[PDB]
Formats: sequence, C-alpha cells, structure tokens
Amino acid sequence: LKETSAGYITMHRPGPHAYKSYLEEASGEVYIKPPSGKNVTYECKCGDYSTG
Amino acid sequence: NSVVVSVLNISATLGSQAVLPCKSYRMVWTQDRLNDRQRVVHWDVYSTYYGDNKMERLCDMYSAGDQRVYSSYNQGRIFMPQNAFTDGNFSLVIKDVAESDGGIYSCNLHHHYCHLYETVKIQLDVTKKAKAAKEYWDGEKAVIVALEGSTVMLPCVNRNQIWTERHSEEEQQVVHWDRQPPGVPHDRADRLIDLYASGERRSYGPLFIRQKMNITDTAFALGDFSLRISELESADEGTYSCHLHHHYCGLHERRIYQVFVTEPV
Amino acid sequence: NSVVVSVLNISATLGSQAVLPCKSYRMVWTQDRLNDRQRVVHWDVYSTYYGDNKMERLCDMYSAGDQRVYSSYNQGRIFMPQNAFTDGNFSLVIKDVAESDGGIYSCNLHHHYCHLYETVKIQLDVTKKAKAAKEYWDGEKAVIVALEGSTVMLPCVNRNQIWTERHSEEEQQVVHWDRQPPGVPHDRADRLIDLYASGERRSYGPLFIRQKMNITDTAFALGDFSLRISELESADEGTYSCHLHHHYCGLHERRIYQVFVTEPV
Repeated sequence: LKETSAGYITMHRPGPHAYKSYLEEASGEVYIKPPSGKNVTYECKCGDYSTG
Repeated sequence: NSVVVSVLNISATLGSQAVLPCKSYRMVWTQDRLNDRQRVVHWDVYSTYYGDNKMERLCDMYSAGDQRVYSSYNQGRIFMPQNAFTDGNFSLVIKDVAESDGGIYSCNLHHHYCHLYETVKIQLDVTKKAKAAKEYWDGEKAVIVALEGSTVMLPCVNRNQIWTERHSEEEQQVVHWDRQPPGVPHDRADRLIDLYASGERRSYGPLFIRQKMNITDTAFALGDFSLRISELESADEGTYSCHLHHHYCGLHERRIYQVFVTEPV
Repeated sequence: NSVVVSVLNISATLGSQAVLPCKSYRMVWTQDRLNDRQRVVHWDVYSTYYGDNKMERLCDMYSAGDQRVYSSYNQGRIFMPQNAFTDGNFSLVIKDVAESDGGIYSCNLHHHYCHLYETVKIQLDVTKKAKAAKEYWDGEKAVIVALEGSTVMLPCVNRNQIWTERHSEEEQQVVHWDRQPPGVPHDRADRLIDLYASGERRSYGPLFIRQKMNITDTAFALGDFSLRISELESADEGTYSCHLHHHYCGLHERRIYQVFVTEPV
C-alpha cells in the first residue's frame, strides 16, 4: 500500500552544474553561447574572480 | 451493489443554498499515517456469584498477534484455537468448572479501522447432579448446565467475511456525488464529483459550480460528504445521489435526494 | 564542432582543373595493420654542471606499461605515481639533491598514433643555505631552489582529455568533401564524397564527376584529401568544404574554399 508510516529522508536544494556547450572557443578570443531563453552565470579567474 | 440508506425529497429553492446531509461518522477515515490494520476479539464473564459482581475478561485474540491470558490460571483452562481465527469459530473451552465459575459469558468483537463491533451473550451454570445438566436456547441467550469440573464448550462464531482474514489491498473508499440532469429518472446521473480516501478529489463539469458546491475539505477524513449547493440554478435541477463504498470493510451504501429547483415564494 | 583552419578564395577556371589542397601529414593514418595504441611520457635533465653537458633521460612511463628507470640509482630517488597516469599529474620527486643534480629539467609527452608531442621546461638549483631556497616563476620556466639532500617536487601536469585514459572505440576518422550548390551560402553543402579511415569511400552525385574529381587512392592513408576537380562545369560552381574529424585524437577541423567558376580569359 502506498501509504507509509516509517522512515525519514532528507530533501534540499541542489548545487551548481557545469557544461561545455555554453562556452565556445573556436577563435582565439573567448565566446560564450548560453542556450536561448535561459538565464546563465559564468565565472573566470584570470586576474580576479570575475563573474557575469 | 449499494443499498438505499434513505430517500428524501429536497425542495431546493432557486438562488438559495441547499444541503444534502449524506455523511456518516462511521465512515470517518483514520487521520494518522498508520491506519489501523488489526482487529480484536475477547471473552468476558459477568458472574454475579462474585460479591464484586464485575465483568472480568478471560482472554483476547489480536489479529496477527499472540494468544495472551489476562490471569495466571486461565492458561490451560481456556483454549482458543489459533487456526480458528481463520475459521472464525471464536469458541471457548473450560477444562474444569467450579461453583464460582458459573455465570454470564459474553463474546465481543472490536475493530478500530472499520469501527464495527459486536457482542453475543451466553449463560453458564453448574450443578452437582448431571441429571439437570442440559443446554437450552432462550432466543436472546443460551444456558449451559454441566457437572462441576466437567469440560464445557461455549460457541462464538459469526461466519462473516469481514471478520475472516482477507489481506486485500486497501482500495480507496470511493465516494461519488452524481446528479441526474433535469427531467431525468434516477440511476442515470453523471458524476458531479468523486472523492477518494487518499484525499484526492476529481471534479466534473464547470469549476464555478464545484466551487459553489461547497464540500468540506476534510470530508474524506471526517466523512462529511454532505453536499452544499449554492446559487441554485435550473441546470442543477434533478435528483442527486451520494454513493459510498469501502472495499476493505466491504460497506456499500447510497443516499438519494429528490432535488428540484423551486422559485422563491 | 570543427574550427575553420583557413578560408581561401579559389578562382576556378571553367574547363581547366582546380586544386583544393586540404590535407595534413599530421592527419596521416598508420599503414601497418597494428595502428599504435600506446603513448609515452618521460623526464630528462640537461645539467650543464656535467662537463659532457648532454641531456639524460631520468625515466619514462609507457601507457599500459611498467615503470622502468634508465639507470640503477634513480629507483627510489625518482617516484612517478602509477595512479597519476590517469590523473595526468606526471610530476617528479627527488629524495636527495646534490650539487651535481641541479640543472635544467624537461617533461616531454610523445604519441605516435596522434603524432602529437609536448614539452615543458623547468629549472632546479641547490644551495647550502635554506635562506635562498625559494621557488620562483619566470613565465617561460620555473626555478626551484632547495637545500642539498632535501626532498623536492617538480610538477608536470597537462590536464588534457587526450593524454588521460579513454578506451574509446576507434571511430573512423570522418572526412567529408561537400560542395555548396551554385548560388548557395556556406554551411548548406551536400556531401560530394565521404572518406573513412578504413579506406572505404562513399561517392555522391554523378560518377563521372567523381572520377574527374580526382583524389589520390591513398588519401585516407597519406592524408592527402586535397580535391582535384577537372573539366570544370557551371554546376560545380559554389563553395567547397573539407571537414575532418578524428574521435580518438579528438581533432576537428574544416577548410573552406570559395570556388567560383570563371570563364577562360
């Protein structure tokens, strides 16, 4: 029976995630192409921990 | 197939609010996450021979449980066949009977989940001479007469499907509020709303009428399936039916209300 | 996704023969039935302290091989973690450092099948006083200073997918010669011919043009995928693209040639 009265399992929000397709580097200069219609963050450390 | 609990004529007034009280606290659904899955039977003697003249429980069987004797003596004296729990023959056996043992016996069944209980009454007597030792049936009770110290049997069998083991999966207790369209005979209704024991509700037809067809959110729990129809319209005219079925307890009932829209007067 | 190696405008003349030199001897495919499936890394020191002032190889790791020390002493002194072969941290450890041990170190990677190799340069120095014992980074090299006999570490990590273990099935190196039809923008070509590392060639379109579209039969082997188009026609007018991809080595490149048919003048 679906009804259950035992056990206890935690549940929490997720962490960050990674991908390559967001970043394209065919040319010498960097290129980032996030999927259309989706907010995205990006980070780089050269010089400083700069994020956009 | 359900059985018509009662038929009532409802003189619902157009525009006003009408109430169909279909409900039963017996149908109430257990709130705790652990719905009771056990049933109990017991034997209790009320022997007026005792100056205390109280009722004392000889023993009790718990479903899927272990036989347990209340006192330290009835073990051996009291025999409750374990297999009989499936047979339903909840009979009692006494090895030796004393002058202080004769009295009034009662076999009782209790079930928390189904909220159904029963009791059956018997009489026991003991005499020094076996000549008068003969059972008889009084319609409302049975009288046993036997020699002192002689083995005696008291029968308690119900022969009921609910009280015999059936590990059936707990089907949600279906509740259906179905309205016969205007100018339509009974038994031809289309389900206005459906309610499950799990609390999920399936709505049919317009949403505004369902909202005005006020039903307490705890109806599946409290069992208050009474239908409160507000802002009555001519479309709502027609007979209403409140069907309830509980597979585990095996109950099946229906309430029919002749709801006709009447203009204000 | 491939990367445009170069874009060249081709003034192909009608009737004459035009050549698209898309090719790379790096792309050459191994001829022997046993294509190389192993890669090597090694460490080599060029210490000018030696009067011989030659470069001597401390040790070398072979893919799926066993650690082997060139000399009889570096064992124990030189530590190359076997698990690091998967990590790619091809670092070196010295237990004790002598005045004759300081010099120039170089970590080198060689791969016969992919024909890709790399080298990284480092400097090591030893002093009697730990006060001056401090590393520094010169951009083109790193200088290490440490006390004589002190354990020292030299890092060589590339963090590259090719140099880390990947037992991927050897997908045939796809080569595609695709021509944009006349009056069509780039990236809209239909494959004129396809070439596999196994040597099989898939022809598309007329057979006569494929025959006149001369390609060396050993192109899959030599890598000379240059396209020689003969008896140029107006139909052949349009941009040409030469795409190459090697899954095992992970290479992906494309060469675009603006081939327009020009009448003789």
